[PDB]
Amino acid sequence: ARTTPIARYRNIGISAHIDAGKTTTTERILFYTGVNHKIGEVHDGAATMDWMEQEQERGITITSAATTAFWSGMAKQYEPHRINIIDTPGHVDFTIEVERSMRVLDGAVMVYCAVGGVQPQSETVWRQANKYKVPRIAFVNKMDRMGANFLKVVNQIKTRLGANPVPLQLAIGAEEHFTGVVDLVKMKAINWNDADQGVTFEYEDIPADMVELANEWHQNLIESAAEASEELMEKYLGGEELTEAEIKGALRQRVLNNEIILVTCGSAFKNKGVQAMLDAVIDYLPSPVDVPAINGILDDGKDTPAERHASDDEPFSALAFKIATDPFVGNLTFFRVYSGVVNSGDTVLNSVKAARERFGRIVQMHANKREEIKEVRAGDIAAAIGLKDVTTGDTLCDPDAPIILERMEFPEPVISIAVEPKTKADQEKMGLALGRLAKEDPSFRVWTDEESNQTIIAGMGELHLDIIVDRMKREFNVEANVGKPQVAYRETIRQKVTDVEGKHAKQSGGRGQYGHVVIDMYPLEPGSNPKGYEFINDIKGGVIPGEYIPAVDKGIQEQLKAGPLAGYPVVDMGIRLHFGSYHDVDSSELAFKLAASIAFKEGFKKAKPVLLEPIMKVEVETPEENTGDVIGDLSRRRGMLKGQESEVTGVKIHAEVPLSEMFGYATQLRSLTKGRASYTMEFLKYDEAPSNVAQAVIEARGK
Amino acid sequence: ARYLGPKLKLSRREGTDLFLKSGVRAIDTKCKIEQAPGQHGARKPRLSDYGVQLREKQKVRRIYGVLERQFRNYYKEAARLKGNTGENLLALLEGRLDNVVYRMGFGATRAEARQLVSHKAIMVNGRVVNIASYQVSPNDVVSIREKAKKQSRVKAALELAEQREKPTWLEVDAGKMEGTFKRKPERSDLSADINEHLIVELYSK
Amino acid sequence: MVTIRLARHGAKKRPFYQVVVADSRNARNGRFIERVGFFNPIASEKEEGTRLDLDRIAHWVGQGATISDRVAALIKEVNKAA
Amino acid sequence: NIKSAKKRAIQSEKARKHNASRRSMMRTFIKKVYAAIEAGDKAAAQKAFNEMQPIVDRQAAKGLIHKNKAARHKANLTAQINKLA
RNA sequence: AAAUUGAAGAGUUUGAUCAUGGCUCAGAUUGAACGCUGGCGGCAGGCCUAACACAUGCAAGUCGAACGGUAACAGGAAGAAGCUUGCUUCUUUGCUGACGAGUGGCGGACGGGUGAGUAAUGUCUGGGAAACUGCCUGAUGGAGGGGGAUAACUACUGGAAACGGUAGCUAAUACCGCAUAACGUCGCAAGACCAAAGAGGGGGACCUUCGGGCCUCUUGCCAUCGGAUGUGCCCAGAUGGGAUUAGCUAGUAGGUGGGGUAACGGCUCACCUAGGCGACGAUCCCUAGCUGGUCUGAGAGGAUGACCAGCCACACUGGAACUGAGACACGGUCCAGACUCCUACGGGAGGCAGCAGUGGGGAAUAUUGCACAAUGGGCGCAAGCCUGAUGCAGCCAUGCCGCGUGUAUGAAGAAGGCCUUCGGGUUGUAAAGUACUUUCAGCGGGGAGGAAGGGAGUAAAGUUAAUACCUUUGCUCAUUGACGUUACCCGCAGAAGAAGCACCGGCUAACUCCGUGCCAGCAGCCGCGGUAAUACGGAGGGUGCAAGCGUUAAUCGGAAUUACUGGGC
Ligand SMILES: Nc1nc2c(ncn2[C@@H]2O[C@H](COP(=O)(O)OP(=O)(O)O)[C@@H](O)[C@H]2O)c(=O)[nH]1
Ligand SMILES: [Mg+2]
Ligand SMILES: [Mg+2]
Ligand SMILES: [Mg+2]
Ligand SMILES: [Mg+2]
Ligand SMILES: [Mg+2]
Ligand SMILES: [Mg+2]
Ligand SMILES: [Mg+2]
Ligand SMILES: [Mg+2]
Ligand SMILES: [Mg+2]
Ligand SMILES: [Mg+2]
Ligand SMILES: [Mg+2]
Ligand SMILES: [Mg+2]
Ligand SMILES: [Mg+2]
Ligand SMILES: [Mg+2]
Ligand SMILES: [Mg+2]
Ligand SMILES: [Mg+2]
Ligand SMILES: [Mg+2]
Ligand SMILES: [Mg+2]
Ligand SMILES: [Mg+2]
Ligand SMILES: [Mg+2]
Ligand SMILES: [Mg+2]
Ligand SMILES: [Mg+2]
Ligand SMILES: [Mg+2]
Ligand SMILES: [Mg+2]
Ligand SMILES: [Mg+2]
Ligand SMILES: [Mg+2]
Ligand SMILES: [Mg+2]
Ligand SMILES: [Mg+2]
Repeated sequence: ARTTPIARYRNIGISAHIDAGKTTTTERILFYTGVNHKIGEVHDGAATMDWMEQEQERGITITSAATTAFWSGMAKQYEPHRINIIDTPGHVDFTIEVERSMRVLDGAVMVYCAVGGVQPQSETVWRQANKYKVPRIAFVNKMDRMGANFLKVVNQIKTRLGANPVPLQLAIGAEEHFTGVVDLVKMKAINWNDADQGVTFEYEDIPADMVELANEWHQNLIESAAEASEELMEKYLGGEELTEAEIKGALRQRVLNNEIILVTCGSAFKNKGVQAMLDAVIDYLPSPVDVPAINGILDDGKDTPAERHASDDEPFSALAFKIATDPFVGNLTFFRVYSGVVNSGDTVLNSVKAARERFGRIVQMHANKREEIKEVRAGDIAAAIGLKDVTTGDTLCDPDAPIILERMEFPEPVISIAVEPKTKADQEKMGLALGRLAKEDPSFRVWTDEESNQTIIAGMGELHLDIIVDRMKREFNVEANVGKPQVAYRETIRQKVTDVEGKHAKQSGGRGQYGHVVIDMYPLEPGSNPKGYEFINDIKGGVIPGEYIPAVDKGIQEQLKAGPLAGYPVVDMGIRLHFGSYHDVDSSELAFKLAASIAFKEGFKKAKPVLLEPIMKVEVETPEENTGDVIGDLSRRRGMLKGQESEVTGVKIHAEVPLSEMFGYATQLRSLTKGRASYTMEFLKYDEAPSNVAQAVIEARGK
Repeated sequence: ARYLGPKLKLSRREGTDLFLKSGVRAIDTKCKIEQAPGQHGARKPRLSDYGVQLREKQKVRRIYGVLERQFRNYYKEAARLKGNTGENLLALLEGRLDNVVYRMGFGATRAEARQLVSHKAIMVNGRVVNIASYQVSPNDVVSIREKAKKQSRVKAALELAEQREKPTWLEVDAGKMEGTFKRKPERSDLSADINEHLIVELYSK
Repeated sequence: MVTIRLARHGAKKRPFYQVVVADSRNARNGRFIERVGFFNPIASEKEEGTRLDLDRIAHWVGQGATISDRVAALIKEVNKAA
Repeated sequence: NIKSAKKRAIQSEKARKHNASRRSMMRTFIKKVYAAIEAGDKAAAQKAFNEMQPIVDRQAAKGLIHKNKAARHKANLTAQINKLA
């Protein structure tokens, strides 16, 4: 039945900052597990993981791809373990892709660069891992690049991210002279071989260029893994060194609780270091049953609604980490079975969506490539064609299984732009595409606000929104140019009041009736009422027919409803009919509303209203070094501010800025803050602004 | 598929009694049955040839509780059949199961007979039929099922089935809850006001 | 191999086969040389469930026509002993 | 291919090789008889006809050609050799 | 016996009339679409356009009772693993069940698809002669004897794969000669010539080289004449429009001889004649699969060829063939093209108009489903295996049919609406209220039939030489249904969960008010609206149909308006 025992299952992720070596290392992995014949390189576009056309050209990974391998060991020490690796993007534009993937993975290998180490996306992913609480190990790649420091990078992790790291392999030699690594357990040096692409290596004599720090850090290591129990410590404090095996099992334990992180160093591009990390993925990372069970909600919660022992015997339960788009079936849902067995054709129940789904073609994957499999065991990551309702993060399970899994949380789109097919009428074709791609990214949203006719596309980043646009030109092909969102202006009287009036000679003898009103304008104030359509009924001269005395404010609503000044609605405006004229035979309503319409028109000009644009309450966090520049930029924009507040890990800025303003604020923020800031817009009360555009957009139609 | 509305509206639109009500109270005392149901019913629309044909056809449809589809079928058959088209049509209309139920009691109205047929409260020769259009065959017995027998409504309908022209083709048993269909009604065994030839020309127009 | 097989006419969930002597190539419902009686599988009534045409079946099987499994079973049942 | 109709492809090729062998041999014997008949030696042509006859009849038996084709060869050749004198 | 019994008009030219004449409406029908609305069941239906391009998954295998054999599982055999001479399981042995790959046989030409091509090489009807036909069936026989290979395999080897090399082999129902065969072929005759294959089951012997030999039966093999079947061929009639297509044709028409075909044939070659077709429409051009039938019609006729069935044709485009009884071959070969995919860059793979499905095009057409339980089909001694045939299920009011959405009662003829001559009327027994029922939906429980068979045991005979072993025909036994939470039946609760669409000037059934004022708008036709609009919009009311309604599109009718029936100058 089960090809590989659950204990011989590793589900790992490669998350790190941009260009940290995450994709290259997976290529070295696909090479040193024999699954791929050529090592490859990203700049050449050769990398398999980047299958997407954009990813090949830009070298960027714009999606997470999952692949598996069998690393028996570096010495064929173990029977082949199936390492499920989910390589992830590190571009903050695509942040769902790391988190969508992160909940599913059991362990994380977080890459770092020896020149830089912790860089901004690196903290971002660290935070993501902490929320899904993945036990982590680390690979510090680029140790073949000047500025390379294993030691310094370790400190960087401790100083910045917050993690306390235990060295596993120190480094033999400098950046150009990176011969290989020194284990702090085997006490060996795996000097790799240049002629072969790292395929062969030699365990060596631990030379004196580096034989002394090794002792210090080996000693520092024992102490920390020995920091797992007094049974180790009583012997450790017995002055005796505990066995490496007790250290390695102790190591696996400390990683599970996240007490320590294990740091491995190598150079994927230099084809060195990669084979050992794949070995240490076996050594400390968690197997599906090497930690406690998935938990659940049952029937609005229970004592232990789900304590699903990940097993080939427990009832089927899963999570759809990702929905992806395939043009021929129309979807591909990536699922990890937390507990259970599912087979081709098996029905599943969408615990979250309360529905029935049939799994038509379960497949396994090598990035883009897919291999159909009849059944999926627990702890296996697979892609399911034939599933049409599962949202990213929605549990798919057998009936009577947990309703809710922990992955119900996702980021908020930060950039908004609008789009138009060249052909004005390809708008639905364009529209459907935006929708499909919106299913795949819970972070790409398409809402065509009905205030204006514009199609609005919201996304986590400027690249994302562009990577999300070339996909439309390429798949679901449409040609579309992006632009600016429209303007949601409004208006209100300032203070002026009169006894204005309107009148048509509806009689003429033959016509037979007429209507006329004397009105009285006032504003309330910008934001005193919930009911912007304020009013007072007074009339006691020319008292219009009674059966529609109260029915003569709602017909007037259709002026406050939209557009008196420049095609923009009114707020807080108060109308007051006091006099008028009529005759109670049949005072025609549809031709009496002309009196009301000219009453509004004349009333508006005399009252000198104003125009108030949309302005919101922005809230920003940023490092306490970029305050001057972020506030200077807010100042360049028409922004007021709110809070003289400084956080402890930064500074919380509060600012009132326009809504037509701040187009592309996020990218400007990242630019001037070193991609280390977030923000939000609260849609606060509208405020007036002197604008050359408010009248040029109605003088566009002139009179 | 059933006219759920004011039956007396229909009746006084026809002017005549469609018997869409039980005999508990007179027709005038329940509805002002001389004027059309409208606010302009007091007025008089001068008749047209189509007018009287449609009105007779609708009278028959409203009497028997049949809709225009399946009434066109009751004409298609009895046009295919042999004999007089209109007579065969009236026979095919009296053969309906709610019809024979009504004419044998068990329901004071065709709609009560429809509910009787539909609620599996009837048994054409033991076999529970619940198709209100079941064209009952001669030499056949329709029997009320037990638990439908002795319900309050069936008894009242058996009692009220008198004061009415006794059908020359039924042989009810009134409490034993049997009732036969000894032979199909011929022409003269019915109201004789229904001019079936009008309907025939309506449908052959 | 001219067969004598059932032809599966009727309706959904209510079959009614027709014993047809047809070349074994043509489709079940398709072309046939001659029909020799019918067979109603679902009949549970006074009306005859099956009826064959034995003199012509014998003519065919003397000309070498193969008899299907159910048509053999129906010749059995037509005979009193079976 | 797709199915195991590739096996039939191999078998058809092999049978074509063999049939071409035998059909070439048979047609060569008939070429001999025709060259004799256009040479005029009724007795040499007769020997050639009696040499081809068992070949062509054996081939017809094998199925490489038809009984009718073998008989047609023999009839044509008898007619020719008889008018050959 | 019955197999029919069937034919309707109206509006509109006019100040009015009668004719002529067109337009329009009333009907029936649809693979429909759109709008609004939508409860259920049954049976059907479902890419009409791009024969446009196709990812993926299935759509053709089977036989160990032809053979060499042993890759996988199992049974055993020898154990000096495991061990308490083992129940606590080590390897070798095809030995046996069995079986991957391989040789071989049969199938793969069926079934499934689409209608591009095809105006006649096709189809339909009716005849005909110059033919072949696997499997199926009948009749008579044979079924001696022998050889050389060859895959699989071993070796070495090459390749990324696909897929190979190069020697050594190893069988056969694979191949080949011989012997033998005549109511078989050729030949007027004489005469000459042609085939084969064996496998399985048990057994009284009795013989061995535990190979078996031998006796049987069960199948299989070769030949010939038959049948059935299927197929090929010929003929006549009929089968579209255009003459704003009148000449066309040179293998062309025929004759002779050779060749070819299963078969006749310019089918073909070489001569020879100069014919042949054509106003009964040749030739060309456009269009088109044809038929039973479908719609319509009183008919005659008109339109059509979705479903279903018969024939034809095509398989990405063009060509050729090979194997074979059958093909010039959907899921075979080769080549040329365009296209797509794989590649380690050296090469390689493919053809959804099979079933689902995607894109696209379009007003518009469904699931990447479940079983082979039925019936068929291939293989097989069977068991069985395979079947996107087929049976079922899903989606969609797409159609037809059936049912429900309550029934009886109920005059303060309520309130409210609307009209009003201000009295009232209408909504309206309508509601509410009262009584009763619970179809269907929803829960819960029972539960046919599609299931025949097949298999194991049994007995009887037939069987032989033998109560074995095979049949065949009964008896018993356990059983086989995807649909399926089946149909249907029973109980539970309560009128709860279930009504909309169009219309109301005349044609045409069904009217008032208000607001509007030749505006906005309506209109199938006539026409409506410029101050009292039943023609627009709303409201109240009414009429028709109803889980549909209306609109658009399409066919016939009405239209005697292409008049053959059945018209006119
Ligand atoms: N010098 C050096 N370059 C490296 C190393 N690993 C990866 N790279 C290069 O870094 C660039 C981006 O690496 P990649 O793995 O695509 O980045 P990611 O996909 O963002 O992790 C590529 O050019 C790699 O060649 C290394 O160890 N040393
Ligand atoms: Mg780059
Ligand atoms: Mg990358
Ligand atoms: Mg209906
Ligand atoms: Mg299958
Ligand atoms: Mg085998
Ligand atoms: Mg079709
Ligand atoms: Mg040999
Ligand atoms: Mg042989
Ligand atoms: Mg000749
Ligand atoms: Mg013509
Ligand atoms: Mg065509
Ligand atoms: Mg006519
Ligand atoms: Mg195509
Ligand atoms: Mg051939
Ligand atoms: Mg084929
Ligand atoms: Mg195909
Ligand atoms: Mg379209
Ligand atoms: Mg079968
Ligand atoms: Mg009133
Ligand atoms: Mg029910
Ligand atoms: Mg049984
Ligand atoms: Mg059964
Ligand atoms: Mg009228
Ligand atoms: Mg209208
Ligand atoms: Mg119309
Ligand atoms: Mg008016
Ligand atoms: Mg005519
Ligand atoms: Mg005339």
